[PDB]
Amino acid sequence: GETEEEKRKREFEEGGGLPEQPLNPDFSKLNPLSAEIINRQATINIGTIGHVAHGKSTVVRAISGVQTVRFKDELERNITIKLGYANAKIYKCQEPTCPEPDCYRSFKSDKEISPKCQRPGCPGRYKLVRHVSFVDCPGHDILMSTMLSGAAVMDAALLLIAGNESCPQPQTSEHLAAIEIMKLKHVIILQNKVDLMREESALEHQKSILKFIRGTIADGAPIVPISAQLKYNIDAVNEFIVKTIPVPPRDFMISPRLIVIRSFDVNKPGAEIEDLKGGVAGGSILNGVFKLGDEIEIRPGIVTKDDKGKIQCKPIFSNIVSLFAEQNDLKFAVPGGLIGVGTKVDPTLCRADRLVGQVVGAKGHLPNIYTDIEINYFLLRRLLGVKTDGQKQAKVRKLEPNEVLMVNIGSTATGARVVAVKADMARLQLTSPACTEINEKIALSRRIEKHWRLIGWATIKKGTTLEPIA
Amino acid sequence: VGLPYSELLSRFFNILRTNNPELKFRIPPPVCLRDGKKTIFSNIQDIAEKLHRSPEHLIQYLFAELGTSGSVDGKRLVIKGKFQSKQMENVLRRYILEYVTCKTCKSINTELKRENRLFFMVCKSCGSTRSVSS
RNA sequence: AGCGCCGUGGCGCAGUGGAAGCGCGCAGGGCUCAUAACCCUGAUGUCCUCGGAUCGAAACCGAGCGGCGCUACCA
Ligand SMILES: Nc1nc2c(ncn2[C@@H]2O[C@H](COP(=O)(O)OP(=O)(O)CP(=O)(O)O)[C@@H](O)[C@H]2O)c(=O)[nH]1
Ligand SMILES: [Mg+2]
Repeated sequence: GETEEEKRKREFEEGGGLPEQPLNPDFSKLNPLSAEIINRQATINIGTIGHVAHGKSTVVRAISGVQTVRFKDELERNITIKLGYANAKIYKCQEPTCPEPDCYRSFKSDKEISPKCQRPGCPGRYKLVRHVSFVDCPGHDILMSTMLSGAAVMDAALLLIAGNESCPQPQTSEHLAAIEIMKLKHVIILQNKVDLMREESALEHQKSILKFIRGTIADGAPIVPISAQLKYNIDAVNEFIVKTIPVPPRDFMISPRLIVIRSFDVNKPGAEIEDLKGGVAGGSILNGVFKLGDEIEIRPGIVTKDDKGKIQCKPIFSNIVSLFAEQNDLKFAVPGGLIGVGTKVDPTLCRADRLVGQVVGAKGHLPNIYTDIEINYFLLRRLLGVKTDGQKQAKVRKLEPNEVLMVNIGSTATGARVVAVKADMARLQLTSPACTEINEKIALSRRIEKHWRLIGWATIKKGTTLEPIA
Repeated sequence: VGLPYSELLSRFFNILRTNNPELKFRIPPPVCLRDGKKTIFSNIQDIAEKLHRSPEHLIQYLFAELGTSGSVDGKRLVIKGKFQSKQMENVLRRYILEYVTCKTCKSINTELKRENRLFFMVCKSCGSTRSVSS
């Protein structure tokens, strides 16, 4: 006669609950799979890429169970500018007796340490092999800065192709090439629509997809047929993620840094202001272990124009109120997972798209903002994302001096002007501030057909620095 | 290596043949009555059932398509206006095309739900969340 | 999530602090040999729910519902 809520509790405490992280653990001996890290935060970022209006939120929801929700009334239905986040817990059945393909199980973020096996007949429990974060990348032909930046966040890739539609989707290839630009190989190919094809059609589509993947850098990409709607064949996707995709090199040697992609003001309306909370930067950490209570500086931050038209850059100093990751407040932050760093910053900085693609450094490091950047570029033969009706996919021209182009430096979405063109080298002048820390893999897009179009990649070689005003 | 792709494709196809042997064909023929000044549609309840659709939402959608007024009588809709059975059949065809069955895949078991004030659709066979209200 | 609007008689506005309104609709009658035009009579309401001062509220207010526009995604 136990209520379902009582049953779920009883299982949760039976599954070990969610133990509180130690305040000060010995960080030298901590690995991303450690019990304190693995249970309460996501160590690998997996990103969804696909054609427009085929379903990339739904696949993530079928995997984990965490809704991207989708917002902004008009944007509820067409496309969403911001990224879609979700946490999945990867659980493997400890019983060898159960078949290997279905032992894997991806649960929501609130599951216990060892939940029971839903397979009828197995009393074995589930061990947590990893926790993963998901970065839903918009796949529209107009929205390109967010996709490049979300790529710049993630560490694993997930390609979706629909079966009944034409095989060569162009912006899917654009997504794949963008992934290849940032130095990722680990891509898993998904067939979203398989129930709606015949046996022969599905095999023909697989043959086409294989025929596409011969010249690209990625060679041994796994292909698996799934269904976001019917919600089957989830365990083998977890299998492929666990086997094919290891943890990128990420230890505690590298100095602390942050890369903010999203801004979230925390102002619960209707509530009295005497009970409020700071402003939260949704940022990803590729390097740096952050602990509850820290002073950090948003390097590009305040961007002002004086009476003389010169751009002044005031870094946003800030003290971390909390490091919101996964479900609960955590004492320490793990590199390789998106986290809401809530700080004392005024929420008007985190209301709209203001902190989208901005570098941050804790106090004890001095990254450099720049105004002119030397850049080393290399382009492809043709533009990706244009369905030419049978005629020679548009060839990339050579860049012209004084042309406004979108230069995605890591996460920063900036529109720069070319001041000189060389054989392989260029110089970009920026009006929207950009900093340089180490290399910041860069994506390049031009304006040839109204909306932005990817052309090629680049890395900064030099730049003219600016000294922030204290 | 795409070998371990065809096997799970086979597993999915066996899943499909197990769950859905039948793979709409359940639209009642809209036999109407045009009594000159009046029009009576008795099938409104049957088309409500065979499409798994609640009556009030269907009849208000019918009134939203065509600006004609009447009442609901008895398990039937009594609208005093002029329409051939072909045109009301066409309106029901539109409602069937865009509400009872999704355009992307063949399904029908979805029904009305209210997810922050509108009518947000969800499915049962799949688990869809689409914002169809107008 | 909060704020701006609303709670039909089939409709739209309304007086909203004496308790059922006006026009458009619809049924019926009148004029005409006859039709339209014109002229008269109408039955339709929980004027959305719950409580409260009030002889009394539909009106004046509030402890809930539903539908509308913005603040805009408000961890
Ligand atoms: N038939 C079928 N429909 C699907 C499948 N996956 C998703 N859909 C459909 O896609 C719709 C959701 O699309 P959505 O995830 O919003 O697309 P999107 O991710 O915003 C496209 P983009 O990433 O470019 O912005 C659902 O209503 C659902 O019916 C599938 O495997 N089969
Ligand atoms: Mg998304």
